[PDB]
Amino acid sequence: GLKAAQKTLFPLRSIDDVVRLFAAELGREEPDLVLLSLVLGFVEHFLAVNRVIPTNVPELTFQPSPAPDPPGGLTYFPVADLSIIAALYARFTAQIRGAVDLSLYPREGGVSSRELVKKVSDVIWNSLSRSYFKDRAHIQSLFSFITGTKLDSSGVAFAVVGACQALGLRDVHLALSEDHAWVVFGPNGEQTAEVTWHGNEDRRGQTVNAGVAERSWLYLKGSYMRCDRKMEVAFMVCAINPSIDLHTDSLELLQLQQKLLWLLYDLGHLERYPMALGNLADLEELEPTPGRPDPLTLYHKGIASAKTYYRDEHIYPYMYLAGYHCRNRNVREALQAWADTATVIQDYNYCREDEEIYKEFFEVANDVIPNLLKEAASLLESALQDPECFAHLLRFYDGICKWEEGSPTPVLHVGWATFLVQSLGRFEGQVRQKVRIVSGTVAGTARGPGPVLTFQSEKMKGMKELLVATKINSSAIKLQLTAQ
Ligand SMILES: CCN(C(=O)c1cc(F)ccc1Oc1nncnc1N1CCC2(C1)CN([C@H](CCCN(C)CCOC)C(C)C)C2)C(C)C
Ligand code: NA
Repeated sequence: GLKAAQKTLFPLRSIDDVVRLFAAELGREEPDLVLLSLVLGFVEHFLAVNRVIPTNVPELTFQPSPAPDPPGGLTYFPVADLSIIAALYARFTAQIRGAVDLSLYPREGGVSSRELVKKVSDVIWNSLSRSYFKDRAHIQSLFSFITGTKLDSSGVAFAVVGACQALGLRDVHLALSEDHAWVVFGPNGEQTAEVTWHGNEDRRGQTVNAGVAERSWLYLKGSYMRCDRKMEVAFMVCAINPSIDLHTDSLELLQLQQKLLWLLYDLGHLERYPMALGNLADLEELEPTPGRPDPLTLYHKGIASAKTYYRDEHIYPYMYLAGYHCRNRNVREALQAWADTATVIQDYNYCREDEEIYKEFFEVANDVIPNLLKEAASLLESALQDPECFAHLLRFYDGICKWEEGSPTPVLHVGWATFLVQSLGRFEGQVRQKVRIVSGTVAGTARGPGPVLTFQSEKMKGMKELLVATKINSSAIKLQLTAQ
């Protein structure tokens, strides 16, 4: 049951028609997330999941339009009928409102009870069909939910907040960290309740307090994102996955996203959203929008956003930057940024379901850095002659030992140790000996009338003068890395 203001915006014959729809909804008081998420789901289906166009199907129709050179020729965008999307929309509303009874739960001064929210979660929980033995992609949107009843972990949380909007509940909102989503609610908006899975132990109906308390990356020591309705649109925008298969991405779904991120950027709703500022910078690198800022400019906004709004406890802000440096073959600035990545992670404790960030750290230490160094060593006969890199490298390994400290699980093992020695070896003994490790002479500075380094970790302190030697001790370091 949409408004006539919404209905006249259709049909969506192009990306610009979608971008237009999204702009109009942002200007309204409560943006219709259900509508918007369906539109993203619809278009993505044809643009990525099932590109083949049917024969004897009057319901659907496509719009020809020139494609850019070198490719040239035309491209056929799926025209969103109002008749199609109106039906889908009304099924969801009828499903949710048919499933629940709002007049039972007396929201005394608009107070949605924890009782009430657990029901809405359970309505989404009982109707879904989970892809267990396969990792299905493109199962994020309410299109996927209404059509196939398949949703990824994060999409379940989003689906609840959709239903909460479908029942007029303004106070229920999507919470998320860098790799997990739940719901945030209350009068002052400080309740937490799990509404999904992660990878595992099924725990819905609980607060996220124990997660915060144990200093795990998945919950960010409390410094996670609380979304207003406008930020929830930026999430569904970010959830667009253009990949047809492993190595190919759809150009239309790129442009669609890249355009839609800029719109939000202008309206100001990427201000408290670091990961979105990185994704737009990643897109700018691939295809730079004409008359717009640079990736670096956009990456540094995401860093400051995390520093100001999120207590400088986010990790990906720095990794976004180092990757750009890495793909540009600027070896000094990349390690520097990976050392800054270590600065944040040192003050965590590695718990079991912080799986995703380990994988990223592992790849830097054991694939990307040695790749860059193998390039650098071949390029030499320089960043290897430049002693500033080795100070950054040691501080990157420093934070991972410190990360590991205070955990129930070990981080480092023999597999890691090989590449440390390989990377250590890439710098000459003349270069590495110049670095000075000190405790500190005097604290502070005052207004009156070689390069320094400092380890926080026990392990790097344990091998202080082993790292600085003339000839490398490959056997001894491997052992001293691992400990109880
Ligand atoms: C990406 C899907 N997604 C989640 O995985 C997710 C789901 C949740 F529940 C919570 C958070 C979540 O993470 C993100 N939340 N908001 C925005 N983006 C998220 N992504 C997570 C992975 C991501 C962004 C990309 N990662 C970076 C790599 C970028 C590499 N690029 C593409 C290369 C460019 O080369 C030209 C970092 C490793 C640096 C961070 C959300 C959007 C539904
Ligand atoms: Na630690």
